[PDB]
Amino acid sequence: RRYRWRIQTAWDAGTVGYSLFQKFTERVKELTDGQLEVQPFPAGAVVGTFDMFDAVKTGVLDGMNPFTLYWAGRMPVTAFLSSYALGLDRPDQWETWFYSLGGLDIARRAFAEQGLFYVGPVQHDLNIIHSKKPIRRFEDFKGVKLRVPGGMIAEVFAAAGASTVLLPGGEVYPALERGVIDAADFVGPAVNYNLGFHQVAKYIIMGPPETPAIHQPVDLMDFTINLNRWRSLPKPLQERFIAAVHEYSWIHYAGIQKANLEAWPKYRQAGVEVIRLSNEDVRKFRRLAIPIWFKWAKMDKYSREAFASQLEYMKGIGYVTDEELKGLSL
Amino acid sequence: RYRWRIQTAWDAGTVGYSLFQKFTERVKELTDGQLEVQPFPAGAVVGTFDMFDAVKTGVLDGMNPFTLYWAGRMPVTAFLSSYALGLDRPDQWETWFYSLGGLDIARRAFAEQGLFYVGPVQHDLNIIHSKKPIRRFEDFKGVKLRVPGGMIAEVFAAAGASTVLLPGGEVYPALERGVIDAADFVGPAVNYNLGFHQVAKYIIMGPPETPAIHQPVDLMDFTINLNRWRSLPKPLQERFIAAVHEYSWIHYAGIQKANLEAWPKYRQAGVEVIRLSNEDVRKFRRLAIPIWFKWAKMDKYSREAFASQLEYMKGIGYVTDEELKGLSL
Repeated sequence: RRYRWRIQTAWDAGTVGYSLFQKFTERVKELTDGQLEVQPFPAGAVVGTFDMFDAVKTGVLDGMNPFTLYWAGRMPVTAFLSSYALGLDRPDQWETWFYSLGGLDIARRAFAEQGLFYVGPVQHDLNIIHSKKPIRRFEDFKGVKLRVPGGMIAEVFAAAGASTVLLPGGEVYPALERGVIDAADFVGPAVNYNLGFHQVAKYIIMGPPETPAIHQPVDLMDFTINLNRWRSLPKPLQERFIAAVHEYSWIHYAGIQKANLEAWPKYRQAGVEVIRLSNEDVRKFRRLAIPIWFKWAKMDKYSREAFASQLEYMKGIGYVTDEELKGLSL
Repeated sequence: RYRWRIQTAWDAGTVGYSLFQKFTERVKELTDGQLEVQPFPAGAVVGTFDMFDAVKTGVLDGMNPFTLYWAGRMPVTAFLSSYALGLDRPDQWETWFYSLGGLDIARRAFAEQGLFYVGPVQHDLNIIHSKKPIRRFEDFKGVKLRVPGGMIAEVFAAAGASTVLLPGGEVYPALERGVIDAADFVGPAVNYNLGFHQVAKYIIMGPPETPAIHQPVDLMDFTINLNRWRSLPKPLQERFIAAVHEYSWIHYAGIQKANLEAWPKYRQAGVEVIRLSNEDVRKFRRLAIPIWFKWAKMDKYSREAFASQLEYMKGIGYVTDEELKGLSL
């Protein structure tokens, strides 16, 4: 017997990401001998990106491939299921936390309460900022109307004085063009180029070579399926799909990084200047970020569990010192 | 319906072998029992360094080795695992293999050997265990050091050490009997499983900025006898490829968890962790770069692999034209 699932991705049509996602659906058919077929839908095709969560919960969609932290406002734990400012910043660290330090189970338990089955994370990229204004130091963020993905990311930029705005990636170009926003933090170089941000913003803002991405060094996506639809899939196919997503996580990551390398030369020719903030700017953001980690971690039991296990890991690899944590607890 | 005997480079009792044993159960699950792999720890069927020939001839259906062990016979394999001061993050090697053309190069080079290179298996960086303190670059001179040969051994030889090749299972007695002064094997957890802390009270690592100078990404892989592979139906071939890719990271994560738990054990065993300086790293760097090119030029496959990696490294700022002055592959 054959099963058919409709799954919408956060990737807009015409992006390297959507192409990768399409390819994934044929890999799934191959790995299941045609027994599990996924019909891909680009961002907005069935429901607005920010409403996918509820659309999957109710079953209009069988599943989704979102940027996990989009649900931070309704599920605090999701702010910890993707990178946050100055925390773990390498793909391998997130892989370790999810797959051996207990992250996958925390995520699954939190989503299960929502009637969703969190399959696993999908590696992706660090994020960059596109700005119409040259933001060369920490102090230049004050007063900047900045599109960000809400949650803890938005809070850190707000603490730096920015006026944060929540908008889907597909609405960023017109917002910049119309002056609704001055800058935008969406994804990496290749996809941002696909969407044309270089045409409406001549500056790319990045951290120092030591800390390239201050805010989102590991911007994870994932695959989350309606729980009822998941439970109806035979276990053999469930296990195959889990493996398929884990393989895709890195095939996706690899494809994005390839496109990114090819994108930098393009920005140069577009007349875009890549601006690098300093290590001092990183220290100013760090002082604001750590307290915010704790504020978000204490929201519920899931956010507490995710953050506590990530904090112990960070202590283990020298990413945080006891001194910096003075007065902070869960 | 299909049963394969596969031997790993991991010794029984190590964290690595437990992960590998678990992988065989996952494979059975992913193929509904149609493909069953019988796991064998290091040395069970044949000696670790003899796996290459065992699989080629079919004595073994496959193997899970540290890829650079074949550097002597296949120069390209020195480039299918990390080398001194090159790409040093798991994600970079993953990108190189899966989107920058590395997997195809590996498969073509192994097919000529009658072997099917499934894919790389992520693992860890490696550390050094020493009986005497090695606190600076200059202290490597005269050290009898166990290393995995190939390019890794040459860089250490260039630094004045006397390198020796021994499978991980022979390191403990060699250290205890004075045959070697130090040994680079794998990460902290497995080295602890092997008991190195009982015979050497120092661990030598690079600075925080470069913790692993010679082997930051010590990749393993799965390689199957070519005829055995071609005899396996396409659907199952594909499922095994996905199984190994999933395993790559489950294995990596398992090793990293064990490593975090190992550092406290070394402290309790009275072992001192020594960190070399940024200057020591620069000194090794001057030696390593020229060696990369020496090995790169050996054949069509090593030339293709390094050319690709060098372009990647220049793309991400890992090498400067200044450092490459007078060097061409």
